Amino acid sequence: KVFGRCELAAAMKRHGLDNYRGYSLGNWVCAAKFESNFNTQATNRNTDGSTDYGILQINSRWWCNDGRTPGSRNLCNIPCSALLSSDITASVNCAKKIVSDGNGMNAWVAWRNRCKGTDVQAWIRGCRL
Ligand SMILES: [Cl-]
Ligand SMILES: [Cl-]
Ligand SMILES: [Cl-]
Ligand SMILES: [Cl-]
Ligand SMILES: [Cl-]
Ligand SMILES: [Cl-]
Ligand SMILES: [Cl-]
Ligand code: NA
Repeated sequence: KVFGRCELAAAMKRHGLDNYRGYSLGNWVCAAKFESNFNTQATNRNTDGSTDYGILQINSRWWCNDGRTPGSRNLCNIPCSALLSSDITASVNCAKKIVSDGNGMNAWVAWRNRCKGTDVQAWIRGCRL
């Protein structure tokens, strides 16, 4: 599924991400825009053989099982395919574990490089929330 901007902001708020670990909703929308262009089916292969999955490009090295990332963990206890659903629940529940891990949203390199310190409230401007 390709979300609209406000549609995704609403879905993320309904699943309890707004101000999760202190990160306002626009931070999560901005991260989704630059990780996936709001496409739940986005995948990207890394040089190390791990793969990033879904709207927040969650990596198989630590967070999900894809059966092709040797020596990896599955800390969200999900198949990586769950992260490609039209239903963002699994992506949201896993992102909550990642952002609690110690480095906050710096875990998302696109958020650090493209969202951090910017006017992220722009990403939810106009939305009925
Ligand atoms: Cl947009
Ligand atoms: Cl915001
Ligand atoms: Cl594996
Ligand atoms: Cl594990
Ligand atoms: Cl699995
Ligand atoms: Cl959803
Ligand atoms: Cl933090
Ligand atoms: Na894994």
